[PDB]
Amino acid sequence: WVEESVSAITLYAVWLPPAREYFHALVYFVCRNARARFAEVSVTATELRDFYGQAVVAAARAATTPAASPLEPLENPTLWRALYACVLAALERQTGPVALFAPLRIGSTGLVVKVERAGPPAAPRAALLVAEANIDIDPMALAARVAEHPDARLAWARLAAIRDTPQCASAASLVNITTGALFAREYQTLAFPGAFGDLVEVCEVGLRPRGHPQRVTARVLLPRDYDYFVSSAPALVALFRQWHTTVHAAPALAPVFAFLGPEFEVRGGPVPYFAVLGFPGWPTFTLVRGAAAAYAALLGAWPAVGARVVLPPRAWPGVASAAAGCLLPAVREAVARWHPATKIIQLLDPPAAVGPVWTARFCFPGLRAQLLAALADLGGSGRTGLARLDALVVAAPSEPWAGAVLERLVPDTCNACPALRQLLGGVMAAVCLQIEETASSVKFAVCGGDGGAFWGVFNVDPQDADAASGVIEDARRAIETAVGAVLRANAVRLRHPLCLALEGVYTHAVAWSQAGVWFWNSRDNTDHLGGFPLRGPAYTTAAGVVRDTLRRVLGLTDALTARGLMEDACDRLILDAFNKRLDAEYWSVRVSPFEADPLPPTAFRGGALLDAEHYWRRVVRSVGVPVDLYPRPLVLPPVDCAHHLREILREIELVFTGVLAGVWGEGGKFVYPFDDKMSFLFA
Amino acid sequence: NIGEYVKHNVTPRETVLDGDTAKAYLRARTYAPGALTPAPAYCGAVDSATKMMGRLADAEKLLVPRGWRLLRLAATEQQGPTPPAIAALIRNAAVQTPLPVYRISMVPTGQAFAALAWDDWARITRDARLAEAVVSAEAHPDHGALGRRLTDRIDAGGQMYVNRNEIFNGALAITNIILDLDIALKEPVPFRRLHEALGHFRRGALAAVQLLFPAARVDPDAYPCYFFKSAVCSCTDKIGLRVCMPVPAPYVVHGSLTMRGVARVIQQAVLLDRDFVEAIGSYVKNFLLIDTGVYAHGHSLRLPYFAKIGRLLPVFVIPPACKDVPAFVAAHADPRRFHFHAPPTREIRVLHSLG
Repeated sequence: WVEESVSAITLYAVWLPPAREYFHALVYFVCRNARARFAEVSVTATELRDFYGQAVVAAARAATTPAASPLEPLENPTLWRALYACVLAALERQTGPVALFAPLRIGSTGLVVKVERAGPPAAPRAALLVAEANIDIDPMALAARVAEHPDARLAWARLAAIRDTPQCASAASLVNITTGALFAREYQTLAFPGAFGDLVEVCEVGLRPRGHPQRVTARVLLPRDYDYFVSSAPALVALFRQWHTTVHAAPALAPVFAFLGPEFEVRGGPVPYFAVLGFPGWPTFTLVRGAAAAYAALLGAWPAVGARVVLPPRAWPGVASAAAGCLLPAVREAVARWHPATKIIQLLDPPAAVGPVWTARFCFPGLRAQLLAALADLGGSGRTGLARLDALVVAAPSEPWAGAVLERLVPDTCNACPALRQLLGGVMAAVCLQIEETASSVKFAVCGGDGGAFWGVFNVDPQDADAASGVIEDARRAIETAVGAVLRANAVRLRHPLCLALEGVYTHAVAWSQAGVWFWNSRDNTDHLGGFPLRGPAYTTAAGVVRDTLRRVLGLTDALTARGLMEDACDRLILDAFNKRLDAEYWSVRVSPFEADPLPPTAFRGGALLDAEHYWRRVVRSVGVPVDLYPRPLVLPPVDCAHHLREILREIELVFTGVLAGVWGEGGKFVYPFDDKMSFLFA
Repeated sequence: NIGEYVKHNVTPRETVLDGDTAKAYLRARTYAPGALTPAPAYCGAVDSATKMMGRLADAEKLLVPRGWRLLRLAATEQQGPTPPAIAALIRNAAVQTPLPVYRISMVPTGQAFAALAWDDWARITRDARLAEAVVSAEAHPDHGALGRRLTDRIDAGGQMYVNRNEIFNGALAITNIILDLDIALKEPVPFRRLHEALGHFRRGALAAVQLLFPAARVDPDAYPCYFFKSAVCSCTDKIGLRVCMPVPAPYVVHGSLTMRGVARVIQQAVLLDRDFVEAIGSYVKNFLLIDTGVYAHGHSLRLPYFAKIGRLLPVFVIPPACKDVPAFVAAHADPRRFHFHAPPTREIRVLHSLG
C-alpha cells in the first residue's frame, strides 16, 4: 500500500510454468514516490487467441528475444501486439486498475499483488534524446527483400537485413541524452569503447514467482530524474541492444528486448511511433504533451497494440450482434442491409451547382467515435478498454491529441471487424434519415454529405437580410435535438451531448463528384474546396489556382467567358510552373504502399535515409526518382513537368467540367490544349 | 506568290511568354551568356568516341541521384544554384549551361565530340578578320562593290580547331536561321555573278522571314544575313554556302520541325524571286538549294571557319542601306551569330510549330 505513481509498464519475461496453456508473464513497473516493482500475470490460450484473432509455444519461443537476436517482432508482429495487449488485460484483471502517471495504491514474493486506485503526483520529467548511427547494410541484400516483397517500405527492408545479420549493429558508428546531467557517447564501432550511472540506476530485485520453482533475480534499469525520452529505428535498436548486452552480462535473468513500430511491417503504417515493450523499461516518444497524454490514457499500448486497446478482435462479433439486437427493428433492418454504396438521402446528383442561396455546412463532430463508444456499451451484455474509448470521446472535443487517436482508432477498430462496419453503417443510415426528416420542417434541404458531415441550401431564406443567422440557428438546434432524440429512442447513450457544428455559411456551391464540392460566400469572399487531391506542393498551388479561378468564374453572376477565365488560369499556372521546373521536391507526389514507379537500384544505397520511409514514398518523374532515398542536393535530368502538369490538369479539368456543366448547363467537357500550346516548354 | 504559300502551307503556333518567364526561358533553353564570349583557352570535354564514352561512364558515378553518347552529351544540361551536372565531365566548377556540343571529324577516320563551356574564338577567326581601319578605308561606294572588295581582301583537342560541326540540340531554342546551301552547278560560275545572286537570296529570304514572323520590324534593307562560302571562284561541281540570319526581334524558334519549316519556306521564297533564278540559273543543275533535313536532333553542321576532312569564310553581302559597316563586318566573326542555340542579341514569342 505504498502511495506511488507508475510511470511505465513493460514486459520483462514470458515463460511456461513447470507443468503445462497458461503461459505466465512477469511485468516491470517503474514506480515513483510523491523505485522498481514487479507483477506476475497468467494468460490462457483462449485469451491469446482473442487478442490475436496463435499457440502459446509460439509465444514462449519469443523467449529468444532475451539475447542479441534484435528484431524478433518482425518475424510476427501481430503476435507481439497480441501478447502485450493480453498481458495488459491480465494485469488489470488480476492486479486491478492501473493508470500511468496517476496516484495509486500499490500492495506488494516482491510481486505487486494488488493495485487499487487512490495525492499531487510527481509531474512526469522528460529526457531529450538525439541519436544517430551508421549501419553498414549491403545494398544488394536490401534489394533481395523488395525482390520478394515488391511494395516493401525500405525501413522494413533495412530492419529485415539488420535481422538477417545481427552483427551489422555491432560494427556500427553511433547518442546525446539530456536529462536536466548529460550523456554523450562516441562509438566508432559500437562493440568497442557523462556516466551511465547518473542516467540510469541498475537495480536487482529478488522474486519468487508461483509458476517458477526458484528465487528468480530480475535486473532492471530504473530511470532517474526522467520518465520518458523525446526524440532512427536501427539507431535506437542498436543502442538499446548494446545497453542490454552490457547490463545483462553476468549471471541473472534476461529481459525481452522487443520493439514495435510502423517500420516493423512490410507495408508500413501511416503514423510514427517507437513502442518499447521490453528491455529498457520506459518509452521513447518519437506537441509532446499529446504523446504523453495518449501514453498515459491508453496505458502505453497505443499505437503499439492497435485496436486491441479497446476490445479484443474476436470479441467484436459478439458486441456487434448484441448491439444490433438492442436497436429498434427499423434501425436493425437498416443495420442488416447496409451496403457501402447506397443512396440513403436524396442529394444533389452531380454535376450540380447551387446559386444565390443561404448555403450552410453543418458537421456532428466526432460522431463515429461517439457511436462506437455507445454501441460498445449497448453490446456490452473486460470493459477496461471500452472505458478507454469513452475516455478519448469525452476529451477529444477539447484535447486535440485524443482526436488523432480516435480518427485512427475507429477506422482501425473495423480495419478488423467486418460487421462492426454494418452497425456503424446502418446506425449511420438512421442518423441521415433523420436530419432529412427534420430538414423537411426547418427550411433546410440536405444537398450532400454522409450524416456526420453534410451541407445544404436554406431554400426559404430571402437570399439576403440578417434573418439568416436566426434560421440557421433554429435549424442547427432542431437537427441537434432531433438526432439526439433518435439516438436515445434506440437506446444509444452518448458520452457527451451532441453538438452540431456550423462549419460555415456560404452562398454558392458547385458539386462535381461524390466528394468534390466547392463553396463560396459572395458577401465576404470566403470559400472552401474539398475533393481536390493534395498529393504534393504542385497540387496545393493548383488547388489555390482552382479556388481563385472559381471565385472569378462565379463572379460572373456566359459559359464562353467562363472558358476564357479557365484557360487563362491554366496558362498562367503552366508558366509559373516553368519557373519551378528545377524544384524536384515540388513536383514530387506521395505514393502509398497500395497504389502501384519501381525503385532505382541506386536508391538502395541511401544509407540511413531509407529508415525514414515507413509509409509514404515521394517520387518525381521518363523514369521515377524517390527523392528521399538520395542525399541532398539532387543532381537530376530535367523533371518531367509535362507528366506532372498533365496529371494536375486532368484533376483541374474534372473540377472545371463540373463547374461548367453545373452552372451553365454546358455539355462540353472542358479540355486544355497542352500538347499544342505549352508542351514545348518542357521538351 | 509567297504570301499564298505561307497562307496555305504553314500553320504558326506562337506562345507569348512575358515578364520574368521570358528571361527564364531565354537563359534556360539557349547557351549560357559566356559559352560564346571569347576566352584565353578552352574548358571543355574533348576526346574521341571511346574515351568520351569512358569519361561519361566515370561521370555517372559522380551523378548518384541521376538515372543510370550524342544523346547523353546533348542531355547533360541543368544548372541549379550549384555547379551544373556537366561539371562532372568537364571537371571545372565554374562551368555554365546550356553549352555547345561539337562533332569533330578526325584524320584518317573516326569521330570525336567536344562539349565545351568556352573556347578561344580569336585563335579560330583571326586569320580571317579585317582590321577596322582596312574596312573604314575601303573609298568604295556601291555596296556590291564594297562587299566584293572586302571579300577579296580577307589530337582531338587540336583537331577541333580545323573541323568542328555543331550538333543541334532540340532541347534548346533556336535564335539563328542557319541555312545550308549546296548549290550544284553544271558550268562554273564567276564570283560577281554569285555575289549579286546572293544579294538576291537575301532579299527574297528576308521577305519570307517577315511573313513568318509578323510582329517583327525586319527591314529588308538593313537586316543582317551572314554569308559564308566554302573555299576567282575556281569551284566546279558544287558550291557550298552558309547563310545565317538572326531570328527577328521578339521571336525565338523551338523545334526541329519548326526550323525545317522555316528553311523550306525560305527555299520556296528564293525560288519564287525571278531575279535570283535568272542571276543564278543556267549554271545550276538542280534547284534544291537547302538541306532542310539538317535540323534534326543529333545532327551536325560544319561551322564557319572550319575545313572539311573548304574553310567557310565570309562573303560580305553588305546590306543595302546598311548603317555601321564595320560592325556588320565584325559580326561574321562573333560565334553568337552562327550557332543555332545562341543567346539572343519584355515579352518573347516562341514559334514552336509550323505544321
